[PDB]
Amino acid sequence: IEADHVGTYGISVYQSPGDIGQYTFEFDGDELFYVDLDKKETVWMLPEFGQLASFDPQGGLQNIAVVKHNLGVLTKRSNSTPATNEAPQATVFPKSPVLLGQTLICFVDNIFPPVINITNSKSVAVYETSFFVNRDYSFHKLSYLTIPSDDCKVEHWGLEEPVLKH
Amino acid sequence: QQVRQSPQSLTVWEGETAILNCSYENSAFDYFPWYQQFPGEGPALLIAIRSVSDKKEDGRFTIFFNKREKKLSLHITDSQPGDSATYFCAASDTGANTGKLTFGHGTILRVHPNINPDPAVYQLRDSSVCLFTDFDSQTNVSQSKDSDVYITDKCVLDMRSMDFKSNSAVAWSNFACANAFNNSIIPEDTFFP
Amino acid sequence: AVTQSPRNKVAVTGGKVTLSCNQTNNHNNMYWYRQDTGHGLRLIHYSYGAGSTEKGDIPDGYKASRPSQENFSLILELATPSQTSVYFCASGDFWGDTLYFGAGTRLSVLEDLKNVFPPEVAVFEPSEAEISHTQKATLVCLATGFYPDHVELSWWVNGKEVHSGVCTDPQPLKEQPALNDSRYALSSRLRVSATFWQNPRNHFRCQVQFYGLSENDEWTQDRAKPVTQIVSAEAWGRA
Amino acid sequence: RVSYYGPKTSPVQERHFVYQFMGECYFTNGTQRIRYVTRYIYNREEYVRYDSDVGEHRAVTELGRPDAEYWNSQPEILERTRAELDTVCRHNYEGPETHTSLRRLEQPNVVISLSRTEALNHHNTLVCSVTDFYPAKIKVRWFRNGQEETVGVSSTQLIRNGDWTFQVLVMLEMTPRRGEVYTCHVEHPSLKSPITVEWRA
Repeated sequence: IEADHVGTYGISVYQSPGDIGQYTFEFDGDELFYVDLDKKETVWMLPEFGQLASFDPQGGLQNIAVVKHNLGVLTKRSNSTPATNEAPQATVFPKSPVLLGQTLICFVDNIFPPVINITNSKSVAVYETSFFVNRDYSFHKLSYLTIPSDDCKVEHWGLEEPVLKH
Repeated sequence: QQVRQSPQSLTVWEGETAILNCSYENSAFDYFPWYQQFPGEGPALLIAIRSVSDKKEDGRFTIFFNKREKKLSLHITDSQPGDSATYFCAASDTGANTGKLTFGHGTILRVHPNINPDPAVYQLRDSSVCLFTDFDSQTNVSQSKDSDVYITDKCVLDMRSMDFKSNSAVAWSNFACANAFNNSIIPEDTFFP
Repeated sequence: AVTQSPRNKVAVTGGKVTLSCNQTNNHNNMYWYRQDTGHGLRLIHYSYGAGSTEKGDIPDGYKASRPSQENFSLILELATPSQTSVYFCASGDFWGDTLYFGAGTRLSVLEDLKNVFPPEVAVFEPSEAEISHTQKATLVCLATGFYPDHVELSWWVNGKEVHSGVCTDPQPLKEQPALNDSRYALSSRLRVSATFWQNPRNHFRCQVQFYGLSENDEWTQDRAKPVTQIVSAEAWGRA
Repeated sequence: RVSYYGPKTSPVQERHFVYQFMGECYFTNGTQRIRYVTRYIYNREEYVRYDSDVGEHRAVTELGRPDAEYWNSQPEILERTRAELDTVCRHNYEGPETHTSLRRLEQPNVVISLSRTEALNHHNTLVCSVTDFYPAKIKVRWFRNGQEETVGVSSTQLIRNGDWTFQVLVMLEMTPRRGEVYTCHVEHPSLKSPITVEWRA
């Protein structure tokens, strides 16, 4: 399809075991807001947009419920065919020009299922964004990291062992 | 947000038109069910309208919806006494995919059974109690201001085989019947054995 | 349909109280309201499906639980008198446009089990005047001194329950409308064809279903314990 | 405030299983043509879809025939999904999106930078970076002493920061002859008049 703007309204995602969920609202690639499911709270990417509009998280919670339902019935319907894993890839780039003495973003794609864990060679800690929908029904997710001077570790089931992108 | 039903209770004679009202603040609202509740029972959906239409008419009942002023009105015509209930008015913004329904506080309905009736007062044997029966429903009863006199609100009997609608109220204390309803406005041509 | 459970409960302040709801509608959404005069129906807890619960407008004091698609349940972990009311349970479909309610539960939270008194029931026989001016015969029933207002009244002519010609008052009456623990009386009415009453082979029964304490309660007082029970008064025909 | 309404997922009657729904709204010429498309995904396979251009639930796979032939019966489900083209798409575009995304405008921050250290008369590379702007229409032209240079110019692709700001870097292969004035000339729908930032030889 070809258009001028594309709202990706009401993205529901569920997967058991563990009943993991997500409910989100995209409009032209960027995420308007998600609904935090445990806090039952709509969390806007842009706070300013939060002051200028509103979304009732209950609609997200009901929809996720319907989706848990459909997931169960369908999991039966197929003689319980399981999900195929997918090798993920990352790319790291900086948000503004990086001048020695002055945010670092990690962009992972071909994510599936929606379970990745995102990481001087020591543990460090950041903002992470909800999963974004691709056309191939895998996902991409972004992790920020807030002083440069003289990496990204990803753990997934499609990965035999993890990988890092220095 | 809130939904306000007026008047908090309404009394109508048999055959007259009950007119129950409701007004909501939130203009997002587009579904308006009315739930009827009968004593001892849970409430159940009477009749619903959606903001697209201005009236859903279901035989005896009709909802009138005003989008501009944000006002409802439920009309019951030729009302029988089986309509004496509490009526609640609900609204939801269905686009909100909430689940929640917003319930107005409710009007409480009294349908006055229409009735050549000889109003009387009798005394009954203990195996004492005063019994003011066969009063036209136009008269209103009132429990004495003086205490220890237990005068109850009016009541409607309908003996199936032989018609018959009949009003009745019982006084008792621990004390004579010609005084029992003196604190009340009785018909000038009652009967006192 | 929607059967709540129990439909009458009497419990003390500080003790746990568990309402229960069962719904046979293959519905997904369940709801727990309470009805109070002047504040109408107010939502307390609800549930989109097995395992999730959501807080309605008044979740204070009560915890919910949805362990089944058919079963929602309230839990008054620590009871308070302010919790005494008519509780209600409902259910509906996803995006459904109808709420399917249960019948009701009458809950009395009390400080003292002392004030729970069964009803005293008494049957007054019709005045012969009424029988010789209208040719009808109104028996009258009096259930008295009972707390709380958890009663239901029936007539019984010749062993069968009658409605044709019956009236019972709308809500009971406080014998001393100034004591918070005031006991109640309720007055009913049976009218019968005079010639059906002067037949002394007919008998007229006044039955009262009183809902009170339970076979799992402790009683610490000299008098009889006010079990949930059935109290009646009977009369017969005359000349 | 204003109203972000989501669509109403119609419902169905070590391992892992994934299920996904979405309601896509393709607008052109504002609302002069809206197309609504609704997709159901089990395990990366779209199996049912409501495409407004059809007007009915069509199955994308064998798993889809049951749910599509089902939802097409009960119109309490169909006519609702059919009209979501206004209750969700149209309503959302003409409502909250205007007060937010269709209203966001952030002007670019533009900075020239000489990647290898300056050595006059030696060849070097200028980097006009352009950061932090919305929407994504932007045009960045280079000038070597006031004359558009398209030769030896390489811009990146557009870069989604994902926080509603883009990025583009534009490289010029050039060589500092003294007194020369390179200017990065940036044109954006958030700019009343184009931006020009200069770098003197």
